[PDB]
Amino acid sequence: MKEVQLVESGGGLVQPGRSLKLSCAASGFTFSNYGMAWVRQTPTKGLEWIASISAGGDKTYYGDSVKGRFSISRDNAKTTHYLQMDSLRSEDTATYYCAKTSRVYFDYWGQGVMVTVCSGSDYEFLKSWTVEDLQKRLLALDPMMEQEIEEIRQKYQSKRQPILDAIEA
Amino acid sequence: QFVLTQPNSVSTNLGSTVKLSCKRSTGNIGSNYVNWYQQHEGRSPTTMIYRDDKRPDGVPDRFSGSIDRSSNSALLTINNVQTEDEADYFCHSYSSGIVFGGGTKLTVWTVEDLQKRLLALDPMMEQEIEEIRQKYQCKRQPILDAIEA
Amino acid sequence: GVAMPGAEDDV
Ligand SMILES: [Ca+2]
Ligand SMILES: [Ca+2]
Repeated sequence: MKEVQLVESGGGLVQPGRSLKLSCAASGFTFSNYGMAWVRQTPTKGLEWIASISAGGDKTYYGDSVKGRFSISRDNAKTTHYLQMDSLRSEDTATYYCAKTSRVYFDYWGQGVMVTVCSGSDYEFLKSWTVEDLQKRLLALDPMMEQEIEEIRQKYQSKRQPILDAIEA
Repeated sequence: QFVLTQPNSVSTNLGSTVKLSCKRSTGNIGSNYVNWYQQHEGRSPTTMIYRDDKRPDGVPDRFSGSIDRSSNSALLTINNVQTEDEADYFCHSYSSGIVFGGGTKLTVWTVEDLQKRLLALDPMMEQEIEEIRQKYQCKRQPILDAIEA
Repeated sequence: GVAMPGAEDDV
C-alpha cells in the first residue's frame, strides 16, 4: 500500500572540468531489492540513459556518453544512490532523473534536477577593459535575460487564461 | 546498439484512435520487452505500458501496447482520445545498453480541480525561470570577477 | 531470458 517516491538532490550550476554529486532518496519499497538508474533529458535530444547500478550494488553500467566520467553507487543502509559526475562538459547540461527498475523497465521516476554546465569559453579578453566597459556589458546582458524570462511568463499566462475563466462563473 | 525511431509529432481529432509507432533499427522488435512512458509538459515520465502490453494500475483501458513484427515496430494505441492525453510519449527497450525512442509529441471540470490545475502551473514556470537564471549566471560571473580585479 | 542491464538482480 505504500506510494513509491524518489527524490533527487544536488545539481545546479558548475564549471566544466569540475565535479558534482547527485543524490536520490528512495521510499516505499525494499531498496536493496531493485536496481537504480539515472536518465537525463533535454528538450531537443529527449531521454538518454546515463547509468545503472544493480540491486546488490556490485555491478554498474554506463551509457556511451559518460563512460569513464560518471560513477554510480548506492548506500543500501541509507536507501540512497548517487551519481558522481566528473570532467563535466557543456553538453552535460540536462535535467537528470533518478529511476527505479523492475526487471525489464523503469517503473518509477524522480522529480528531475537541473544541472547547468557553463561554457568553458575564454574570458581573458576582458582584462583589457575598464570597469566602465565591464559594467556596460552587464547592462547589455541583463535585457537579454529579461526577454527570455518574459517570454516564459507569456507562455504560461496563455496557459493560465482558459483555466482562470473556466473558474469565472 | 540499435535505435528506436518515433515520429516527432502526431495530431489526431478528439474521440478518434491514434497509433503511435516505435520502429527498431536493427535486430528484432520482439527480441526484448518494449515499454512506453508518458511525459506531460513540465513533469516526470510515468509508465503507460510495460512488458510490451501491460498497463500499470491507474492507466486507463484506452491505452494499449502491442508489437508489430511485420514493420519491426511497437505500437501505443490510444482509443477515444481525450485532450488530457496531449503529452510526449517515449518508447523504450534494451539489449546490451538502454535505448529510448526520441519521443512523439501528441496534440489534439469543478472549481477544485481547476484550482489544482491552475496552481500546478506556478512550480513549472518557476523551474523554467530558474534554468534561465543559471544559464545567465555563467555569462555574468566572468564579468563580475573581472570587475573585482 | 535476460533482464534490462542493471535490473538483473531485481526480485
Ligand atoms: Ca576600453
Ligand atoms: Ca512574445
